[PDB]
Amino acid sequence: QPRLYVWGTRICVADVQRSFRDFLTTFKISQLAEDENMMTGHDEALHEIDVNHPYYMERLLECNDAEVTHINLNLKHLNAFSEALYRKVIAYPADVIPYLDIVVNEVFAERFNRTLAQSIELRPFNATRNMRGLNPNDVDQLITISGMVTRTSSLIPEMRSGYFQCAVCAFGIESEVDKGRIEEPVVCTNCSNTHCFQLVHNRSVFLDKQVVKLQESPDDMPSGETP
Amino acid sequence: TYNTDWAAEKTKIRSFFDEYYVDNEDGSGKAFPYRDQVFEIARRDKQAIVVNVDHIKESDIPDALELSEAITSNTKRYEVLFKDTISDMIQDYLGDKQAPVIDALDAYMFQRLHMDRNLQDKRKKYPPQLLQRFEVYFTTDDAAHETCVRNIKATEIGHLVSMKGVVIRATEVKPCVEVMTYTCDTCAAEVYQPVKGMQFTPPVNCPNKECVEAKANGRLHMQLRGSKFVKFQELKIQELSEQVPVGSIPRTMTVHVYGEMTRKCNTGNVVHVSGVFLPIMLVADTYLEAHYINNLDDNGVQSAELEVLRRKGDNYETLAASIAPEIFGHVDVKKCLLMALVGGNDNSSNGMKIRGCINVLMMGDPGVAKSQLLGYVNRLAPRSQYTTGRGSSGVGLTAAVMKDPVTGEMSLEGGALVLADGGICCIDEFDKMMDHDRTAIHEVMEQQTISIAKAGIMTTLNARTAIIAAANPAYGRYNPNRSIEQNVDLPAALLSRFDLILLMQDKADRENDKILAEHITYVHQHGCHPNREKKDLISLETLREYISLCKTYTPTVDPALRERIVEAYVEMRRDARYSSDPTFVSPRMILGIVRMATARAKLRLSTIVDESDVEEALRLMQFAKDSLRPEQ
DNA sequence: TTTTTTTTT
Ligand SMILES: Nc1ncnc2c1ncn2[C@@H]1O[C@H](COP(=O)(O)OP(=O)(O)NP(=O)(O)O)[C@@H](O)[C@H]1O
Ligand SMILES: [Mg+2]
Ligand SMILES: [Zn+2]
Ligand SMILES: [Zn+2]
Repeated sequence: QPRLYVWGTRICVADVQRSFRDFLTTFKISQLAEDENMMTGHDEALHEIDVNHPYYMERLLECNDAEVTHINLNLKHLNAFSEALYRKVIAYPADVIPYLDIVVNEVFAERFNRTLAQSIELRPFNATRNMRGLNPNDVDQLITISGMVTRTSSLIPEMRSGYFQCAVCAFGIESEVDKGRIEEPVVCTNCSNTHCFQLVHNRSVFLDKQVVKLQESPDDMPSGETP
Repeated sequence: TYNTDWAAEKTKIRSFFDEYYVDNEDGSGKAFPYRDQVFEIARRDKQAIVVNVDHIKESDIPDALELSEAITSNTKRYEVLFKDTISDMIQDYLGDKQAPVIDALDAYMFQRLHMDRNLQDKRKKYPPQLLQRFEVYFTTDDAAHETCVRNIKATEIGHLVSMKGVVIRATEVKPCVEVMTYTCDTCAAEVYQPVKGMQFTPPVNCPNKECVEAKANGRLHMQLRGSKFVKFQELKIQELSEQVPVGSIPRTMTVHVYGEMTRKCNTGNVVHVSGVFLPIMLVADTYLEAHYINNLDDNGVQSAELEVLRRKGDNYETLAASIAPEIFGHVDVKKCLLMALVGGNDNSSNGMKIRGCINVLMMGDPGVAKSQLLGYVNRLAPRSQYTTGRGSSGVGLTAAVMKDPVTGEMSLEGGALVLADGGICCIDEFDKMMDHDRTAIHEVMEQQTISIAKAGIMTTLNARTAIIAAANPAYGRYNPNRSIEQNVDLPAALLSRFDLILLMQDKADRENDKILAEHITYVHQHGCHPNREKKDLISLETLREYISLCKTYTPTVDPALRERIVEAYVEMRRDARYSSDPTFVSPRMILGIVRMATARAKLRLSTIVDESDVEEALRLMQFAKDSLRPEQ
């Protein structure tokens, strides 16, 4: 039976998903000490979270009722549940995040028998370091830092899928952009001419991107350093 | 006329590592420290070896001189041979065991070598930068290799060179590519590309023979789990003042730093550097590739001369006498400088911070050795800056906005009080500074910050510095007919920020003049102080060591001292009301008392403040007060 | 081009 592995690491995808499904359906420990920005939800106006239930199962009710599309995942709760999964999340965020999402969407669909306009998305938080203490070992790992916002840019459109049209017979094809790259068609399957297509930019699909500039806090620093 | 038999050279190098030794200090045996460091690399407690070429030169081994000369003359090649011999030594130590996996590249290599399993194949498939994962650096101490920035010319390309200088500019650490790894789409093969220099060009088409013959047109995609990165940093280093020719300005040079030698320097440090001089890939640009760096600001170990003092105790009088022994007298002034070199404790009760360090202002008549004392303090302190009143702007003291003409960007540039952070700033000719330049230090002397809001910049900088200042009275001499406020022409807001204010007179007297003349003429005869009483005095190096030891303590105040301190403050504040020639007194005074008491407890190396230290602080403040009314 | 800053006359 063919099986999928993360390249060079021997992590298999599905065995993580089993444990994360258990975490979502079962964790209820920390709810005596719920935090200030996390203790309210809503169907309309505002409502208060109940202690006694599995916590993320309770938080999914907001996604059903108020149609919120994201979950804030406190990583301290996951570390309390299982360090063996917490280490994988921090070490490989670019590989495991596309599947813990799917576990959340599966549990939502099973619980409520319902679909939504966009997928429910994860946001892990509360993993702390300094901007100078980063090393080449930390590339593609999960980190958290703090500072003050000085400037924000205007929005940039970032394409996800282009749209080609044949110049000779007005046939049209979609083409996904992935790994930063698009693939251009060469032969028109309708009229059988070659090197024939032209990209139509405004028939294609884009996403939002923004740049934000962040500044060091001056408090922690050693002698003589500027922020 | 060239030698390329690498196996014989490897044999010589391995014989050096096997046979260098140092005798044990108890005489129990011999240490073989280089192979101990090799075994530390083998068990992965280490990342680099620093080799001293002079040890190779003075080893008791055949062809040792020839090996040292070959290393020095073609250092860029001999690094590879040293890495190869250390790799062979590591495998001989390790045997059939495996080194531990610690990072993702180690995990990838250990997994992939046994995927390949499931020496010719290993060496053909993998480049040696990827197979070997440690660093090798060289050093020299002999004066044959000492040069300036100015002297490094065309004869020095490819050679090992050593020098000494000051750091102007330094970048932050960045990831630098060493080996790229690519994988093919269709045929799942891998390409390894080592990178040399500051550029590389990625290959496009797959080279594997089956893919090429099938014409499968598989693209190559780069992967950063298999690729190798290394810490990189860039510096600019300037000539030291003694190295410059007569009537000339110092020159500068660019330095590239890799790996474990990064983050050893910041701006405002003096360094000793060993490295290799190279071009950039018919007229060429050049740089220096650093091999070893040493801070001369910095350099559980204790010297025997310090051990004698630490066993002796009662060191306060000797420590006071040891500050600038060429200068006769001024024992209490030297004690005040000794307290300013140490300082008190920082306090942060309930969010409110209080400054811990001590500020001293010296004044006096001309020719009474103020500049000599400031120069000795600047040599004695670890991190310190020296400025004059005329040569400095209020932007050169604090921080500046710099407009880069190449890019158009704005940036900040830290001044003297920023560079001296954690240390001492000496300000000479303090009375001749302009008022609008002088008023910049008001925030630094009490809040220890600099805050800026200009152009497109808004920040705060830390400036945790003590200030020692020297001046003349208001018309060049003390006038006994005018008041204290007329003699000391400073505003009260600035005057309250100094913990101690002193006056040093010069008055003619037929015995003291002869005694001073005897002392100065002896110094001019012999080049050293008289020491007619044959008492002990402390060297500058071990005095620096002792002050560095004193800074580690944080003695706590006894709550029994409360009534003595508070009653002293009230009694001090009575006189400023009921005097004919008063001075300004404010609530900062009692904090000054607490600072000086904790400073003398630090000098004693005790952990609890004594009433003796409180009394000595009161005695010094009384002396400082009495200095400002001579012959009254 | 116009704008903002720090040394010099
Ligand atoms: N007590 C002393 N012992 C030894 N040398 C002394 C003494 N008093 C003055 N000198 C010498 O006097 C010279 C001038 O020293 P200097 O430090 O410039 O005095 P000053 O206090 O700075 N005068 P000024 O800067 O004009 O206010 C130096 O060569 C000193 O060695
Ligand atoms: Mg002077
Ligand atoms: Zn067509
Ligand atoms: Zn291929």
